[PDB]
Amino acid sequence: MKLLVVDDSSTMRRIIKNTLSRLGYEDVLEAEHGVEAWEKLDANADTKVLITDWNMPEMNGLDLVKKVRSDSRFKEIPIIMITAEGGKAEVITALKAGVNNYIVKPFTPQVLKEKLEVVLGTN
Ligand SMILES: [Mg+2]
Ligand SMILES: [Mg+2]
Repeated sequence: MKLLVVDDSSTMRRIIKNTLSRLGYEDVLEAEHGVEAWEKLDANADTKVLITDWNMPEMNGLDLVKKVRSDSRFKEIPIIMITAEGGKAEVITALKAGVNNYIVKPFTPQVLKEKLEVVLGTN
């Protein structure tokens, strides 16, 4: 279960990576921006799950998701968006783009653990 976690917040990347570790998901690659994330996916198509935010310079998460879904290798990759964009217009936009599970920031570490366990369980 190779995961890629994309967020331009260093503290958020830490929280997510620690939470995944608590759930037994130890094989985690990070990215700060969409460009870097895409490069990593394109070069490591064995990646199993994409976790991404929305707002960030160097390609945002909506465009990253669109790009992922248009690639023949990633038609079925699970995509979790974790974002402060809590409005339903934005949720709808992201789901149309190919996001499968939407988690809205902010959260305590315990809440994130509960919400990720809902989608990924433990490993
Ligand atoms: Mg962001
Ligand atoms: Mg936050």
